[PDB]
Amino acid sequence: SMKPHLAELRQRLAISVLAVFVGFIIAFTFHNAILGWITKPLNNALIQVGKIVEKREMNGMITTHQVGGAFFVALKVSFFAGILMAMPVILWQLWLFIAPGLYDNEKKMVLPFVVGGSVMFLIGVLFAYYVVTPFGFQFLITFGSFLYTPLINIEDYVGFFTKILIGFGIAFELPVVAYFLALLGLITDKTLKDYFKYAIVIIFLLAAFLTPPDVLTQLLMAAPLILLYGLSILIVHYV
Amino acid sequence: SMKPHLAELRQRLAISVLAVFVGFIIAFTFHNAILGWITKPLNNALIQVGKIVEKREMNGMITTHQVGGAFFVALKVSFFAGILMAMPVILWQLWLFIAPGLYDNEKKMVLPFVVGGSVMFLIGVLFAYYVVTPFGFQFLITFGSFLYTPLINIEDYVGFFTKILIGFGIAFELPVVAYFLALLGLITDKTLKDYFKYAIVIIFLLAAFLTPPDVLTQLLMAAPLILLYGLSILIVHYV
Amino acid sequence: SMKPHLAELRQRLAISVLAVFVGFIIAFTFHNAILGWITKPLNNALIQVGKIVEKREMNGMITTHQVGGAFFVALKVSFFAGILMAMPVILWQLWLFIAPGLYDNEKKMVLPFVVGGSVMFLIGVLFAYYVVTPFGFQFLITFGSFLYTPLINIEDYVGFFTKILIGFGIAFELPVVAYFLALLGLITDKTLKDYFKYAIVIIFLLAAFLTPPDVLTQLLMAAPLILLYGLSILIVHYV
Amino acid sequence: MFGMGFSEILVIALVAILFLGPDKLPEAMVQIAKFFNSVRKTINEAKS
Amino acid sequence: MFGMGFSEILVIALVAILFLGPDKLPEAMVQIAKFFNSVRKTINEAKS
Amino acid sequence: MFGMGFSEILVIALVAILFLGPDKLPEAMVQIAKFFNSVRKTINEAKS
Amino acid sequence: MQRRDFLKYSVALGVASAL
Amino acid sequence: MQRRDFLKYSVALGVASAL
Amino acid sequence: MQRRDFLKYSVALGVASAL
Repeated sequence: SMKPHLAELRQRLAISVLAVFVGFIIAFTFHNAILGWITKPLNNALIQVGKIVEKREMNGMITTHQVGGAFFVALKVSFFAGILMAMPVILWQLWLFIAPGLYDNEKKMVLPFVVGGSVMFLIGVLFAYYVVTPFGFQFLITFGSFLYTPLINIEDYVGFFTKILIGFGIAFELPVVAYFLALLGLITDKTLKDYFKYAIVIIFLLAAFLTPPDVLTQLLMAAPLILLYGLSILIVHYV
Repeated sequence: SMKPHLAELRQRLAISVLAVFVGFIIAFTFHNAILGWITKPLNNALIQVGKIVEKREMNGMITTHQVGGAFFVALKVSFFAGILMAMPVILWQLWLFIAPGLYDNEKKMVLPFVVGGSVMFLIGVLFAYYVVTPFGFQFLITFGSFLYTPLINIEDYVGFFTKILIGFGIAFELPVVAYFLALLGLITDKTLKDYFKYAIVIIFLLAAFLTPPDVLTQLLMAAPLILLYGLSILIVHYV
Repeated sequence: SMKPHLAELRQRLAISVLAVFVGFIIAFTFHNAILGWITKPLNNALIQVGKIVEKREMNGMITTHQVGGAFFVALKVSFFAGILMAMPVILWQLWLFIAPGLYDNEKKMVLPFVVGGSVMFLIGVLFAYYVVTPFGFQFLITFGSFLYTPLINIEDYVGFFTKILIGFGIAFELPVVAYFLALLGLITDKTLKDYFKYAIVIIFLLAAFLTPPDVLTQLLMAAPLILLYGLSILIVHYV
Repeated sequence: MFGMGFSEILVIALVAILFLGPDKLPEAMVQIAKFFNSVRKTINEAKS
Repeated sequence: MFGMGFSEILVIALVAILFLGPDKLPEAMVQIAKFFNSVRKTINEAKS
Repeated sequence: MFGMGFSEILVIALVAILFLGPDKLPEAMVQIAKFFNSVRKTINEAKS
Repeated sequence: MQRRDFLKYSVALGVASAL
Repeated sequence: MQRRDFLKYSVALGVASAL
Repeated sequence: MQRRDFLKYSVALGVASAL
């Protein structure tokens, strides 16, 4: 009975996987450019911190602590770029599969929501790379400058960088999702101050999911979510 | 029916959380002093090993391999110090909650036991920092001196140091707990050589809990526990 | 009722554990030789890559990022070497426990299979160390040579090296297991292309087990398994 | 459990007791159990 | 789960849908369930 | 399982077979099962 | 089986895979 | 419900969360 | 109980420990 619907999954998953593979090939063809784009803020921060250190006194750099770390980082970056490039095809096939399973009154909600979420995620990623990362990296490297030497390894740096970028994209999508929901009389200020009690528990659950089993990381991830919820409160209050 | 008791747990957990937060604030105000106290044995060991290497031939230091590693280490140290300074309030509230849940014959045991355990934990931590760490760090760094270069990173060193301190505190509390129990006719030598069979299994389960899934770490954690149990046998033998 | 069999398992496990302990003692007595044998490819690759870098322009080496990293690596190497040396005794006791539980028609298969598997694992480990590692390490270090500095830490290098060696041993044993099975009319070419559908799922399960929760590691572990399966098809086709 | 530790479970429980409190803790647990039972009912229906 | 993440489960499910497909997926799941039921029967027999 | 591997399970089983032995293995497992059943009885009593 | 039921069951099984 | 039962049940559910 | 059944039960319990 699931036969007429498992074939559609098979074909759409095949198309999405082919798109991901083509994107991986394209990204690995240009992995040097992507790696330079990723590590440019790190190099700029290291040079500025070196300037500060030479000013105070009157070295640190990007290293690789694993033998196959460089190749693995290149493969990871190419995989991420291929997934990002295949997001059009992946989401198109996903919607084409879900479309004949949704009522004729939810599509009109999903389409503008998806479009706005994608646009705001792009805006957030750009803001993180160009306005936040240059200052945050400088502050973090300067913090441990008079005590430790910044021998930053690429393998952890890529993960940290993509985590920051995706986190800022989501932190830009949620305060616009709140506005979109508040437009059509769905969520109001009172409705957002009464489900706060469960909201904080859900926030801590999400932080536990998205962070290692360390409690400190969980709190460090839950605080920004709490601030985003607070902002959402005023956003729905002024809607 | 759980209502009259869930209010008390809520209130005491609120007081404990507030105490932990105040301790974190006070500790992060002085994170440099605590970080220097933590890193003093490492710097001393590195300087001594450098002296040995220069003597033989006739470098290594504390580094940071993550961009936000220094800030995260400072936050982790401040959080640990805040927990430690809030432990008085935490245990006060915990006992006040558990006190009207214990018979009038277990308080007389729990109070001196808790007090002596705290004192012996402090003594063990001091002994580890001042008598064990200076020699152990020197031996460990000198071990890989003619093969590798000790570029020691703070992120792993903080966890290693805290684990050593806590483990030595516990290894000082268990052989005093054994004496305390042996005073009150509770456990004797025969009672300690008959439950050894289950004791070693419990020791290995604990080692698996407190160490990564590596087998060698489990064995290296179970061996000192076995030695502590052996010492406990002698202590209860001469009690 | 399991008493007459639990005693035998107890004694054979005691003999195996004693053999492992003796092997660990022997290996730790010579841990410098094993460590040098393991690190010879890494040093040679680093020296060659330094030669290439000095040629292009006209440093990196083996480090330790943990205080007890060298001691832990020595213990890990000694443990692995002791297990390898005890493998004869371990397998002898294992077979002696399993033999009187197997029919008089499976022994005649299991003996040559075990012998050939051991020989081919040895051949594969030798091939990996002497024919694959010198070029693979050079390529991996030279890949990230104009971007990053190869400060390779021994703790991850030991695991990477052991994984490479064991993987090549297994990748040499499977395509001889295929030949052995194909000899006695057991597996033919058609039988190896009709269970491919479940073979790929089993391959991905094995990759998930043997790799961190990263998907990229799973794919990079599944691809060599797929290549080994493809080779096995040709081997059984030419039998 | 997929990068989740026990101490995190304790932090979430502390948050739950602190913010929900005397009431809305039993109610939240009851509704979570109901939702999980509904999910099990759905998977049972699928297996038919 | 012993070095296994959810994303890996999703990748294995992707491969399962892709290669087995419409048919041989119900059969595969049925046989896996039967094998696990047989394993449980064995462990029940052991506990007797 | 919270930083615990399968190999550790095997090591603890090895220790259990070695030190307890023919007897005191069945008894130990029986008592562990009894204690776990008692814990389940307690949680069932709480869920009442 | 209709598509909505498929989505329900797939979501439920995925949730069961995360419990 | 008394306090001792509370400690018993709390410890029980804590153990159940560690199985 | 014979040795083959012992091997079967041990293998089954080990598998159950890996689910």
